[PDB]
Amino acid sequence: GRVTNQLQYLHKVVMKALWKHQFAWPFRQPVDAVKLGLPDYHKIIKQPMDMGTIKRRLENNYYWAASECMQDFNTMFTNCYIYNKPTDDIVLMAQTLEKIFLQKVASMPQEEQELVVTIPK
Ligand SMILES: CCOC(=O)Nc1cc(-c2ccc(C)c(NS(C)(=O)=O)c2)nn2c(C)nnc12
Repeated sequence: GRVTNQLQYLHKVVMKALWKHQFAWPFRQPVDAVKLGLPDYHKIIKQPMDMGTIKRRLENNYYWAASECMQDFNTMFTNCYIYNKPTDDIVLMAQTLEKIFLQKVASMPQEEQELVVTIPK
């Protein structure tokens, strides 16, 4: 992957705010369907995603484009809405985190630019 202004923003602004939020803990590592006794979790949720995975990917320059990281956040949130029941608190927690995600994304740099300057030519 690479380091861009938008990915750096997703790491140092967006993930920094979401990771430390009071509602973050169920999303900080993959859903552990075995420990949770949920044999249908991986039958219903075909692309699991969580903030621990996204954070490690940002730390390791896994992404080539901010849009890929944004889609991972979206998948994490949508997985939660799809698997759980409308009135569960976890849905409200996902919704609260997603609102912050969108609020912070609104101030992301407009043009995706590489931050690593290379020798000209
Ligand atoms: C009622 C049946 O539905 C569910 O249990 N739903 C979900 C449950 C939990 C969940 C609970 C308890 C614990 C201890 C954990 N820890 S973890 C991240 O290691 O697996 C997670 N996360 N979750 C996420 C995200 N999305 N849905 C759920």
